[PDB]
Amino acid sequence: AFTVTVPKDLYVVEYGSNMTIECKFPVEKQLDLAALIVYWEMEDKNIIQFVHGEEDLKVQHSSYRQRARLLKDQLSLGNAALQITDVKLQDAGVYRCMISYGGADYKRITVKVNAPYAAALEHHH
Amino acid sequence: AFTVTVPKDLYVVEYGSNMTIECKFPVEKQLDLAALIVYWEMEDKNIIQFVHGEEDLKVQHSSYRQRARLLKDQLSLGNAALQITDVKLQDAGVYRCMISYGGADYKRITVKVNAPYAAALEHHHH
Ligand SMILES: COc1cc(CN[C@@H](CO)C(=O)O)nc(Nc2cccc(-c3ccccc3)c2C)n1
Repeated sequence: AFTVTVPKDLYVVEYGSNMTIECKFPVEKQLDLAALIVYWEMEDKNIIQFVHGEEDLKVQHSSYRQRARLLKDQLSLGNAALQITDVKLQDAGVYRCMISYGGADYKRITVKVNAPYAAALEHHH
Repeated sequence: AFTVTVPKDLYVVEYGSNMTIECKFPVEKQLDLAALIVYWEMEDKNIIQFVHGEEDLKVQHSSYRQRARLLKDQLSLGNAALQITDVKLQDAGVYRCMISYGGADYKRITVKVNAPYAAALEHHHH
């Protein structure tokens, strides 16, 4: 059936860097964008909502606005790729990509963020 | 748009009893049973996978085998109802109902499990 595949289940990124996380779905010939549904979330916090042919930024979290973008060019090739710029300590956790394209499946990705003492002290408050 | 509806966000059930948790999805005409996908989960642990008309328990956690079943009759009016037999202290947590039927949505449900001392002390060890 329809199964989403993740090439890498764990990402290790440095503080302030940019990370692009990848999950893949099977594409037959072209993209019926009127049926593609991509939901990117981490810890019950929406990052990006792809419904119809565009993004639904009505539920995107503020912490991920101006930092999160799904590579629309890669959706043709069946790669729902989410990019987060300036990864911070709070971007560590379990991410979930849910894709609906005829079928439906989801896969989880765990992100670990290394950081220097200064940035870590900031998270400790 | 397509929205999943939960009549109850919190369940309070007794140890050893039977519990049925309900999430609801809108059906206008009939079932595209080739397009209905129902995922019942608890804390990144699959409970039930309803794809193409039947259940695919191939990813079901061992803790739920022989106890979890999706009520196929309630699918008539958009009721994806999950029943757990022998609710245990380990069955407490955040459940997730994920449905794809002409769109996609999911909602979370929290289950609290009361239990007598004997079952709790036994669960507190091992
Ligand atoms: C939390 O909100 C939203 C919103 C949306 C879409 N946005 C609109 C659509 O109409 C809205 O429903 O609001 N999809 C999602 N999850 C999602 C996305 C894709 C597939 C699946 C899925 C379904 C069955 C099995 C496995 C995965 C799921 C759960 N979650």
